[PDB]
Amino acid sequence: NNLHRELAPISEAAWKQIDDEARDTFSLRAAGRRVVDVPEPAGPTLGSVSLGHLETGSQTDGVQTSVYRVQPLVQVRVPFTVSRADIDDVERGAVDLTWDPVDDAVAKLVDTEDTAILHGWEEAGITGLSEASVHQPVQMPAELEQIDDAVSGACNVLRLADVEGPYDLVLPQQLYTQVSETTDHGVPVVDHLTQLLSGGEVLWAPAARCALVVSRRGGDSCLFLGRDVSIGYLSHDAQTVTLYLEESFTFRVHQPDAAVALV
Amino acid sequence: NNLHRELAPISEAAWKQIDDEARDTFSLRAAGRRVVDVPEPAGPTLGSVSLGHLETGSQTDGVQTSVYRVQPLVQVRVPFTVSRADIDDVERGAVDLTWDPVDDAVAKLVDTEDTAILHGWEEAGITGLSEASVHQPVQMPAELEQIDDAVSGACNVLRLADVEGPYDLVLPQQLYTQVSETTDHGVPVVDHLTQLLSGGEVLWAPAARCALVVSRRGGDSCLFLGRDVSIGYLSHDAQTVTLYLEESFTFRVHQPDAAVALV
Amino acid sequence: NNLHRELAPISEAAWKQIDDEARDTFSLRAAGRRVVDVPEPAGPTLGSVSLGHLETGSQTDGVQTSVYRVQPLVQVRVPFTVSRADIDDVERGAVDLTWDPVDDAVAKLVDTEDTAILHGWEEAGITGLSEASVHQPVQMPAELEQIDDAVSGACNVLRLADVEGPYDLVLPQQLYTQVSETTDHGVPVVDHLTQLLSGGEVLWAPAARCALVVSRRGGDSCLFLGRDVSIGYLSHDAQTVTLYLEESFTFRVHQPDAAVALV
Repeated sequence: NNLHRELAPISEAAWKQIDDEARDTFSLRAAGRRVVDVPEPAGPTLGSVSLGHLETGSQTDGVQTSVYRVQPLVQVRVPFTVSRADIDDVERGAVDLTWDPVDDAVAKLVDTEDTAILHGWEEAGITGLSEASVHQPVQMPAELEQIDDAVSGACNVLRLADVEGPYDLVLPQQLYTQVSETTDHGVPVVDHLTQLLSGGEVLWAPAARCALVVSRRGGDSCLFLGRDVSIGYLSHDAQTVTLYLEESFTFRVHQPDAAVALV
Repeated sequence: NNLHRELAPISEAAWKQIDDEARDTFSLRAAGRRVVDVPEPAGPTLGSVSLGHLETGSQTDGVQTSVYRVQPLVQVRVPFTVSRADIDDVERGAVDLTWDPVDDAVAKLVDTEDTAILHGWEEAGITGLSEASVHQPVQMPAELEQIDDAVSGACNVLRLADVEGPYDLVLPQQLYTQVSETTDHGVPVVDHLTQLLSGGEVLWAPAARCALVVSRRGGDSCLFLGRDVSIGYLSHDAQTVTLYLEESFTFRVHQPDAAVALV
Repeated sequence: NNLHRELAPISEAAWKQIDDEARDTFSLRAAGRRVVDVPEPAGPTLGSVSLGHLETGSQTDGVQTSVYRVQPLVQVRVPFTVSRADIDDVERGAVDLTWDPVDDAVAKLVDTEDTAILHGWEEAGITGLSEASVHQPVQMPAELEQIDDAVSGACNVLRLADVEGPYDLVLPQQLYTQVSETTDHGVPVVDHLTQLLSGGEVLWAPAARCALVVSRRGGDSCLFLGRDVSIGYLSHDAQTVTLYLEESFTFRVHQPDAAVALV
């Protein structure tokens, strides 16, 4: 493979613990991955995803020159380092062992993935839900005792646009803490918002830094990925091993009417 | 298929004659197709061909953002029209029948294909041999009694660059007529040029409008095509049928040292 | 093996492309390898080739002390470096990929091999054809319009020495360019030389820097090699891999009458 893990000085048992540490944390942290449908990964050789056609400028001499449009995939590699003594301890069955570097790498990777999915990157050509939306942003009240007003406004905007199915709400953890100081510790406000969302859930996204409402009916956007996050190898030292988390992905919004930003 | 030929008012026998008229003429006229190697066609869904990677501008937060590079394919559609009475005559076994419109369409399509392959298009992103070459152009003498000097100069330039195998010469038909008025009707000059080319042939390309020398060792450039030239259907009239010649292709020069332009 | 390729971070597909790049270029560049017969390689453990005996100085006490003579083999290692991203691209089927470092390493290795075979090294004990010859050098004319005179002189020298079979001519590429500016682009002079060589060919050797004529009858000299040129491994970096081209060889001229130098 291109992730030469056989050439790494890490034992098989420690490989299992590294991979498991990488999986659980990624599933927990991933928020935008749960609001955008993701087709099964193509594999390394995907390269790009084919969009529609496009007439060139000059179709002269009675010929046609429809040029194809393609969106190339981006690859995100996050290197991290693990000590050789820590990896060695897993064979003597050390119990107090921890994998903080893997968690840090997962946090970095998921942060950049979610920022691109929810908002956009504009450097790889990816445009997120919060930027492709055609609806005007729903201004949120400053008090936070009336966020239900903004949620209802977004729900009304989607309803009068033929958006169907449960509306999901994505917020930041900062707004989470700000809501835990409202009335009965934000239990009543959150309950009211859960009713307004037409059966949808409220998702707290640590990686997100913007609020938006997205329909969960599916088919409005897709996440095309060639390689799920994977642990590779770069080099090793006398007392250190260097790995990386590798993932190739790209986000395409087909129907920009299903998402409205709250800001 | 996407070339709905079953919905066309042309008979099966006339389909054979149209297709054969399209094939022979294209094989004759195609010149750049014989100097650039062509892999077997991918089919409609190719979309694009994957090139190497490319580091983005800002790789911040200790992450990598290697963006893929892809060259999208171009599609060339050349519509043409054939009379219903002509198509009808093929069942009564008319002998004086002719297919001039198909030849005209083939000429138009091959002209644009060869101009892109040999020189370039710059609108679909395709760069031809004559433009990707790094060698300085070999100035041709005005007399044409010394074109052997320019050919020898190009042969020397390729030889001292480790270019190997027979060197092919591509000229225009205008230079053909200009050479038929030199000494013994250009039989001696052409013979001398055939020796200088290290066993290669001299190709007269009606579609070409520039002179160049290209090595035939292979592997220096490739022609990626999804759909070979094919006859489709658009509509029919009370006494007319409209078809088109469709071909999706793209040219990539890997080693620009194997071609030198003479101008 | 001693070329630990299993410990290299290069993929199997990229191994094939590296090896093929190393083979083709070496076969093209190798010139002295085509004029000196080469027995099938002994393998690593050859060490040396056994020559005849040699009486020591003092054979006292009515004893004999015939000491053996052996020529030890030399080993030529040429390291080169390849980027990890380039090797990685071969799995995504990148088409614009190139292997310039392998070509540079092959050129360096073949240059030193051919200089030793044709002329000599004098540091590994190897003596080449151009230095073991007993015939006086055939002075070449400065005009190059009379190189046929020197070739005929060498042919006469070999003929009156019982040298048999086709005489091959090895020249430098500098003389090649100098000959392409003589009469009809050196086509006539080269043709005349081809006749003088008694059916032998004219070989242009980029690695060679001296002119000589060698009989191709065979058996006059041999090239003893233990390991054909092979790609090994030294180390790898976070974004780089270091390999080398390894070849152990030695040249012995048995009959110095079959080669004459032109200088």
